[PDB]
Amino acid sequence: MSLKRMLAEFEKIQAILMAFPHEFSDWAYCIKEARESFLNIIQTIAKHAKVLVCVHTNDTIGYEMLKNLPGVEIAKVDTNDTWARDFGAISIENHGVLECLDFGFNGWGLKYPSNLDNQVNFKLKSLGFLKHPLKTMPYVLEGGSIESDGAGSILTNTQCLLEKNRNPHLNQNGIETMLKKELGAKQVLWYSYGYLKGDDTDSHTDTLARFLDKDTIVYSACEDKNDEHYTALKKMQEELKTFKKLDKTPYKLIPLEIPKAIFDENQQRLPATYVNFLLCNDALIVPTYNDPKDALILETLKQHTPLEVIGVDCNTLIKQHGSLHCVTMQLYEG
Amino acid sequence: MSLKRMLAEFEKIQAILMAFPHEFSDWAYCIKEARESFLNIIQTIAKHAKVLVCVHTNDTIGYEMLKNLPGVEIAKVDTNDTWARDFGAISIENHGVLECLDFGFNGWGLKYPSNLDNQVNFKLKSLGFLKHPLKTMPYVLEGGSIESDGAGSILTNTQCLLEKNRNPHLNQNGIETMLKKELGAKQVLWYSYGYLKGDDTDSHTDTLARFLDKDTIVYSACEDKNDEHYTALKKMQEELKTFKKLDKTPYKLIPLEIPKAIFDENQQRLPATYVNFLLCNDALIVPTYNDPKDALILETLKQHTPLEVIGVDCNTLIKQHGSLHCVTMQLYEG
Repeated sequence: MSLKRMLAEFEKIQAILMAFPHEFSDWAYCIKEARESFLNIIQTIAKHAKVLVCVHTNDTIGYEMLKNLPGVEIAKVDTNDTWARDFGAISIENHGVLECLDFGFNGWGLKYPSNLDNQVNFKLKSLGFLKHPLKTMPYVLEGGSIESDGAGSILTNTQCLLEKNRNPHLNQNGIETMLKKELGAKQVLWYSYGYLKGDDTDSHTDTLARFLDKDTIVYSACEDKNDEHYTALKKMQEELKTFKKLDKTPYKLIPLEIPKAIFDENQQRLPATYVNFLLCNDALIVPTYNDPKDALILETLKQHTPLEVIGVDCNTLIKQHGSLHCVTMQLYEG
Repeated sequence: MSLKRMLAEFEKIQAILMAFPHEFSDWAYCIKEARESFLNIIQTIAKHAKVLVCVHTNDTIGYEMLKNLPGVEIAKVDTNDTWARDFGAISIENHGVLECLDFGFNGWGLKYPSNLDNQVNFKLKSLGFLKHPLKTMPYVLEGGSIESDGAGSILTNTQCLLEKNRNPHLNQNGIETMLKKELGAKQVLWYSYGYLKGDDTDSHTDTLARFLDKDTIVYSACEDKNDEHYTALKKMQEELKTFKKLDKTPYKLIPLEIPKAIFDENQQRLPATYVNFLLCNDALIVPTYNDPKDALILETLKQHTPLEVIGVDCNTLIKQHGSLHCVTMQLYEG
């Protein structure tokens, strides 16, 4: 209960927590396509970190697909959806001791059912998959709505944290206080602008602005003044420029232009973003959308990291309004 | 913050909060039937207490139906469903001053979306419909899962309150402590048995055991040893017999046999119960299910209350796994 820190995603990762898609959710419409895509993502991540996949107790087809995958372990646990990033435990370092925090997940502001997602951490712990202390938190918080630099700086936005169906009894100050007490944040970087059409997580920061490293901040941008995102993303860029590290020096900002508009069978725009990447040990796995800009995005990133930049198609994922990072949650071992 | 009490349902009621059914929910399948039934229920309650109905902002058909109903006021507020009993504010008396508590409603353990339901109290307050202080509570609690006798005794069960998706960070003692601090309960009556097939509120007490008055407790029973409820309801009856008022004397128990099994188009059994009644000033409005037992239930109740016993058909309501009481929430004025 004194001097704790939230491990950064770019630190040494033991395994990546995921949840395989099943017929008992929204993936039922294209479950076949869902399985293939996830299988591809899983095999790619497995080459850089162990993978712990939650497979629904009545998901035989899925279990047989992951049963013999190298560097993949299966945990039989039911889920509502595959967004492990938002219901997965948050890992902190309490006085040097590793500790997992089981914050409440209520479906992005009670918009979707989450009776199973919210219990995943508990089940994984009782099943022995989490070899660390699991403390239950009396606050609603998604792992994708916050960003840690691993040194006291927590990046987040008001669009999500101040949403009425999260922690309504608290004010911005009350929420910032819990972030400092529960995550050990010494500085909370707040910004209120920026959004992604088709997204209903209330603008998770992991799709808008994130830490590439201790001194660098990556964010979504748009130059097409004709796109509906231009104005909002520009204001956010201005807000990000006011941020300062704990040493009072400014952050290195790296913009990532959003791909060309993408739509589904119902002509609904999807929230594609290259910001929803995954720092996975020796490799930086970045989402691609079969868009002319993919190649540029990858190269742009190779010039700000010694890590191997690998792209993986996420066109199937965004169909459900979420990308790569939202489907994962890193775990450590100390 | 000292000496508070939760007003009983059998006390002087100013108005009954309800939410009209609309096409933007599960009622869309039989919205026409839903409207008729609700209209009937509303007109019946209006004859004993004012009614405040939440009408969806884009529910024109509904607004025109309630627009000129005597003793009915309309508040334009969106909702997910019509269960005002579970998302409606809980009224207490703080040192004599009336106060409304806006507890969190997360869809009965995150089983259903509740982004709109959870915000109803706040919207009604900002719109001026609630002329009392509205304090936001950091706990999840449904009004139908608890019962107040108006004198310090709070009746409830573990099936609901100890459910993992309610207040997981607390233990039974932690929950009982908040009940004593927030509701002013001096005694909490706990029971762990009893259930209703087809119900997914996790056995709300308002469908199993309730206070008919300060000294009386009404509960659901079953004599058909062939029914799946027999064993469970009998154990609950034994638990209820151990309860004692604050003066150490036992409670007067009144059993109400559940109607003959009822099913929907998909042959799914529905949670019908006569316990889901409504104490409405000078009248006791009781649910009926066009079952041979209705007549008996009404007469049985007339012999334990000077109030007028009126029955109202709830066959349409139970189709959505809930009865009369679940569709209401009384409000006071002090």
